[PDB]
Amino acid sequence: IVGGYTCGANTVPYQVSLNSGYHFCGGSLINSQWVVSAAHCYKSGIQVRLGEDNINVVEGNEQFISASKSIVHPSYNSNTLNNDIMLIKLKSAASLNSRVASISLPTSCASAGTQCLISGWGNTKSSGTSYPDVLKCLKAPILSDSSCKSAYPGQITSNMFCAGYLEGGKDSCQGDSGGPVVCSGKLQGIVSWGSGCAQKNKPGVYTKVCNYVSWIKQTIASN
Ligand SMILES: COC(=O)[C@H](Cc1cccc(C(=N)N)c1)[C@@H](C)NC(=O)c1ccc(-c2cccc(CN)c2)cc1
Ligand SMILES: [Ca+2]
Repeated sequence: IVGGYTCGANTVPYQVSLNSGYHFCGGSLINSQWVVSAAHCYKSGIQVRLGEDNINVVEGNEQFISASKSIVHPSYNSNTLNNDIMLIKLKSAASLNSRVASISLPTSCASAGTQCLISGWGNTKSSGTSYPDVLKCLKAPILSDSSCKSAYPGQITSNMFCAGYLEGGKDSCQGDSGGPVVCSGKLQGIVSWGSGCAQKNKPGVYTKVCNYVSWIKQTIASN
Protein backbone atom coordinates (compact mmCIF):
# COMPACT_ATOMS: atom_id res chain seq x y z
CA ILE A 1 0.00 0.00 0.00
CA VAL A 2 1.47 3.37 -1.07
CA GLY A 3 0.28 6.46 0.87
CA GLY A 4 -1.77 4.49 3.40
CA TYR A 5 -1.75 4.15 7.18
CA THR A 6 -1.06 1.43 9.78
CA CYS A 7 -4.37 -0.39 10.23
CA GLY A 8 -3.89 -1.38 13.86
CA ALA A 9 -3.51 -5.02 14.95
CA ASN A 10 -6.40 -7.27 13.97
CA THR A 11 -8.66 -4.44 12.82
CA VAL A 12 -9.08 -6.17 9.43
CA PRO A 13 -9.91 -9.73 10.69
CA TYR A 14 -10.67 -11.25 7.28
CA GLN A 15 -7.24 -10.36 5.83
CA VAL A 16 -5.04 -13.34 5.03
CA SER A 17 -1.32 -13.57 4.20
CA LEU A 18 -0.29 -16.29 1.69
CA ASN A 19 3.11 -17.63 2.61
CA SER A 20 5.67 -19.94 1.00
CA GLY A 21 8.55 -19.09 3.36
CA TYR A 22 7.83 -15.37 2.84
CA HIS A 23 4.68 -13.27 2.21
CA PHE A 24 3.82 -13.20 -1.52
CA CYS A 25 0.09 -12.33 -1.77
CA GLY A 26 -2.97 -11.38 0.28
CA GLY A 27 -6.40 -13.01 0.44
CA SER A 28 -9.78 -12.77 2.18
CA LEU A 29 -11.42 -15.31 4.48
CA ILE A 30 -15.03 -15.80 3.32
CA ASN A 31 -15.97 -18.66 5.67
CA SER A 32 -14.11 -20.96 8.11
CA GLN A 33 -12.56 -23.13 5.39
CA TRP A 34 -12.29 -20.95 2.26
CA VAL A 35 -10.14 -18.02 1.12
CA VAL A 36 -10.58 -15.84 -2.00
CA SER A 37 -7.43 -14.48 -3.68
CA ALA A 38 -6.16 -13.64 -7.21
CA ALA A 39 -5.44 -16.36 -9.78
CA HIS A 40 -2.01 -14.88 -10.56
CA CYS A 41 -1.05 -15.56 -6.92
CA TYR A 42 -1.26 -19.30 -7.61
CA LYS A 43 1.63 -21.56 -6.68
CA SER A 44 1.98 -24.90 -4.92
CA GLY A 45 3.05 -25.08 -1.26
CA ILE A 46 0.79 -22.34 0.11
CA GLN A 47 0.44 -21.87 3.84
CA VAL A 48 -2.42 -19.53 4.78
CA ARG A 49 -1.64 -17.23 7.70
CA LEU A 50 -4.61 -15.83 9.58
CA GLY A 51 -4.79 -13.31 12.45
CA GLU A 52 -1.60 -11.58 11.36
CA ASP A 53 -0.36 -8.09 12.00
CA ASN A 54 3.45 -8.13 12.11
CA ILE A 55 4.24 -10.87 9.55
CA ASN A 56 7.79 -11.27 10.81
CA VAL A 57 7.13 -11.82 14.57
CA VAL A 58 4.85 -14.42 16.27
CA GLU A 59 2.77 -12.04 18.46
CA GLY A 60 -0.17 -14.27 19.37
CA ASN A 61 -3.54 -14.76 17.55
CA GLU A 62 -1.97 -16.32 14.44
CA GLN A 63 -3.33 -19.46 12.88
CA PHE A 64 -1.18 -21.14 10.22
CA ILE A 65 -3.13 -23.59 8.05
CA SER A 66 -2.02 -25.38 4.90
CA ALA A 67 -4.00 -25.00 1.71
CA SER A 68 -5.50 -28.39 0.73
CA LYS A 69 -6.41 -27.18 -2.78
CA SER A 70 -6.33 -24.01 -4.87
CA ILE A 71 -8.91 -23.56 -7.63
CA VAL A 72 -7.86 -21.01 -10.25
CA HIS A 73 -10.88 -19.78 -12.31
CA PRO A 74 -10.98 -22.07 -15.46
CA SER A 75 -11.16 -19.01 -17.74
CA TYR A 76 -8.30 -17.03 -16.19
CA ASN A 77 -6.08 -15.53 -18.90
CA SER A 78 -2.58 -14.57 -17.77
CA ASN A 79 -1.99 -12.22 -20.69
CA THR A 80 -5.03 -10.03 -20.06
CA LEU A 81 -5.51 -10.89 -16.36
CA ASN A 82 -9.20 -11.40 -17.08
CA ASN A 83 -10.94 -13.60 -14.43
CA ASP A 84 -8.18 -13.04 -11.92
CA ILE A 85 -9.74 -14.90 -9.01
CA MET A 86 -8.81 -18.09 -7.14
CA LEU A 87 -10.42 -20.01 -4.27
CA ILE A 88 -8.27 -21.77 -1.64
CA LYS A 89 -9.70 -24.51 0.58
CA LEU A 90 -8.00 -24.86 3.98
CA LYS A 91 -6.84 -28.26 5.21
CA SER A 92 -8.62 -27.54 8.50
CA ALA A 93 -11.28 -25.00 9.41
CA ALA A 94 -10.05 -21.82 11.05
CA SER A 95 -11.09 -20.91 14.60
CA LEU A 96 -13.22 -17.82 14.17
CA ASN A 97 -13.11 -15.22 16.88
CA SER A 98 -12.82 -11.43 17.18
CA ARG A 99 -9.40 -11.38 15.52
CA VAL A 100 -10.12 -13.92 12.77
CA ALA A 101 -13.45 -13.43 10.99
CA SER A 102 -14.96 -13.85 7.53
CA ILE A 103 -16.18 -11.09 5.19
CA SER A 104 -19.49 -11.26 3.28
CA LEU A 105 -19.80 -11.66 -0.44
CA PRO A 106 -21.79 -8.88 -2.22
CA THR A 107 -25.45 -9.14 -3.10
CA SER A 108 -25.05 -6.50 -5.81
CA CYS A 109 -22.24 -4.59 -7.51
CA ALA A 110 -21.03 -1.28 -6.04
CA SER A 111 -21.49 2.12 -7.72
CA ALA A 112 -18.83 4.60 -8.79
CA GLY A 113 -17.99 6.84 -5.80
CA THR A 114 -18.41 4.08 -3.20
CA GLN A 115 -15.68 4.32 -0.59
CA CYS A 116 -13.73 1.13 0.08
CA LEU A 117 -10.95 -0.16 2.35
CA ILE A 118 -7.95 -1.83 0.73
CA SER A 119 -5.28 -3.51 2.84
CA GLY A 120 -2.08 -5.55 2.57
CA TRP A 121 1.62 -6.04 3.27
CA GLY A 122 2.79 -4.97 -0.20
CA ASN A 123 5.28 -2.32 -1.25
CA THR A 124 4.86 1.13 0.30
CA LYS A 125 6.96 2.92 -2.36
CA SER A 126 6.05 3.94 -5.89
CA SER A 127 9.71 4.39 -6.81
CA GLY A 128 11.78 1.70 -5.02
CA THR A 129 10.87 -1.21 -2.70
CA SER A 130 10.00 -1.00 0.96
CA TYR A 131 7.92 -3.78 2.48
CA PRO A 132 6.17 -3.16 5.86
CA ASP A 133 6.15 -5.49 8.85
CA VAL A 134 2.61 -4.56 9.86
CA LEU A 135 -0.62 -4.37 7.86
CA LYS A 136 -1.27 -1.13 5.96
CA CYS A 137 -4.68 0.27 5.02
CA LEU A 138 -6.03 2.67 2.41
CA LYS A 139 -9.45 4.22 1.85
CA ALA A 140 -10.15 4.66 -1.86
CA PRO A 141 -13.26 5.33 -4.01
CA ILE A 142 -14.47 3.20 -6.95
CA LEU A 143 -13.96 5.26 -10.13
CA SER A 144 -16.46 5.53 -12.99
CA ASP A 145 -16.06 3.02 -15.82
CA SER A 146 -15.45 5.82 -18.33
CA SER A 147 -12.49 7.17 -16.34
CA CYS A 148 -11.15 3.64 -15.86
CA LYS A 149 -11.29 2.86 -19.60
CA SER A 150 -9.75 6.26 -20.43
CA ALA A 151 -6.80 5.44 -18.20
CA TYR A 152 -6.29 1.96 -19.62
CA PRO A 153 -7.66 1.91 -23.22
CA GLY A 154 -8.39 -1.62 -24.44
CA GLN A 155 -7.28 -3.35 -21.19
CA ILE A 156 -10.37 -3.17 -18.94
CA THR A 157 -12.83 -6.07 -19.23
CA SER A 158 -16.31 -6.24 -17.68
CA ASN A 159 -14.75 -8.26 -14.85
CA MET A 160 -12.58 -5.34 -13.70
CA PHE A 161 -13.05 -1.97 -12.07
CA CYS A 162 -10.71 0.90 -11.14
CA ALA A 163 -10.39 2.35 -7.63
CA GLY A 164 -8.01 4.98 -6.30
CA TYR A 165 -6.77 8.47 -7.05
CA LEU A 166 -5.93 9.90 -10.47
CA GLU A 167 -3.62 12.49 -8.92
CA GLY A 168 -1.34 9.64 -7.83
CA GLY A 169 0.33 9.12 -4.43
CA LYS A 170 -2.13 6.59 -2.96
CA ASP A 171 -2.58 3.06 -4.35
CA SER A 172 -2.16 -0.67 -3.72
CA CYS A 173 1.07 -2.19 -5.12
CA GLN A 174 2.96 -5.49 -5.62
CA GLY A 175 2.55 -7.78 -2.61
CA ASP A 176 -0.98 -6.49 -2.01
CA SER A 177 -2.25 -8.69 -4.88
CA GLY A 178 -5.06 -11.08 -4.01
CA GLY A 179 -6.11 -8.97 -1.05
CA PRO A 180 -9.48 -7.37 -0.16
CA VAL A 181 -11.36 -4.33 -1.38
CA VAL A 182 -14.26 -4.04 1.09
CA CYS A 183 -17.03 -1.53 0.53
CA SER A 184 -19.94 -1.22 2.97
CA GLY A 185 -19.06 -4.47 4.75
CA LYS A 186 -18.94 -6.50 1.51
CA LEU A 187 -15.99 -7.91 -0.46
CA GLN A 188 -16.33 -6.10 -3.80
CA GLY A 189 -12.81 -6.43 -5.19
CA ILE A 190 -9.55 -8.34 -5.26
CA VAL A 191 -6.24 -6.45 -5.77
CA SER A 192 -5.15 -7.44 -9.29
CA TRP A 193 -2.94 -4.99 -11.24
CA GLY A 194 -2.08 -1.48 -12.29
CA SER A 195 0.65 0.24 -14.27
CA GLY A 196 3.37 0.78 -11.67
CA CYS A 197 1.98 2.00 -8.31
CA ALA A 198 0.45 5.35 -7.33
CA GLN A 199 1.30 6.96 -10.67
CA LYS A 200 -0.80 9.90 -11.95
CA ASN A 201 -3.74 8.84 -14.16
CA LYS A 202 -2.93 5.13 -13.67
CA PRO A 203 -5.28 3.87 -10.88
CA GLY A 204 -5.44 0.37 -9.42
CA VAL A 205 -7.47 -2.28 -11.26
CA TYR A 206 -9.43 -4.83 -9.30
CA THR A 207 -11.29 -8.06 -10.02
CA LYS A 208 -15.04 -7.36 -9.83
CA VAL A 209 -16.24 -9.95 -7.30
CA CYS A 210 -19.98 -9.33 -7.80
CA ASN A 211 -19.65 -11.00 -11.23
CA TYR A 212 -18.41 -14.18 -9.55
CA VAL A 213 -20.73 -14.80 -6.60
CA SER A 214 -22.67 -17.69 -8.15
CA TRP A 215 -19.39 -19.27 -9.43
CA ILE A 216 -17.92 -19.05 -5.90
CA LYS A 217 -21.02 -20.54 -4.32
CA GLN A 218 -21.37 -23.39 -6.81
CA THR A 219 -17.67 -24.25 -6.62
CA ILE A 220 -17.57 -24.29 -2.80
CA ALA A 221 -20.73 -26.40 -2.74
CA SER A 222 -19.16 -29.09 -4.92
CA ASN A 223 -15.78 -29.16 -3.17
C1 LIG B 1 5.51 -1.43 -9.17
O1 LIG B 1 4.49 -1.88 -10.06
C2 LIG B 1 3.62 -2.94 -9.65
O2 LIG B 1 3.62 -3.38 -8.54
C3 LIG B 1 2.73 -3.45 -10.80
C4 LIG B 1 1.77 -4.56 -10.32
C5 LIG B 1 0.72 -4.16 -9.32
C6 LIG B 1 0.31 -5.09 -8.37
C7 LIG B 1 -0.72 -4.81 -7.48
C8 LIG B 1 -1.35 -3.57 -7.51
C9 LIG B 1 -0.94 -2.61 -8.43
C10 LIG B 1 -1.59 -1.28 -8.44
N1 LIG B 1 -0.96 -0.25 -9.02
N2 LIG B 1 -2.78 -1.10 -7.90
C11 LIG B 1 0.09 -2.91 -9.33
C12 LIG B 1 3.66 -3.95 -11.94
C13 LIG B 1 4.52 -5.15 -11.52
N3 LIG B 1 2.86 -4.32 -13.10
C14 LIG B 1 2.57 -3.45 -14.10
O3 LIG B 1 3.08 -2.35 -14.17
C15 LIG B 1 1.60 -3.94 -15.10
C16 LIG B 1 0.71 -4.98 -14.81
C17 LIG B 1 -0.21 -5.42 -15.75
C18 LIG B 1 -0.28 -4.86 -17.01
C19 LIG B 1 -1.25 -5.39 -18.02
C20 LIG B 1 -2.53 -5.76 -17.65
C21 LIG B 1 -3.44 -6.26 -18.56
C22 LIG B 1 -3.08 -6.41 -19.89
C23 LIG B 1 -1.79 -6.06 -20.28
C24 LIG B 1 -1.36 -6.28 -21.70
N4 LIG B 1 -0.64 -7.55 -21.84
C25 LIG B 1 -0.89 -5.55 -19.34
C26 LIG B 1 0.60 -3.82 -17.31
C27 LIG B 1 1.53 -3.37 -16.37
CA1 LIG C 1 2.85 -12.37 13.30
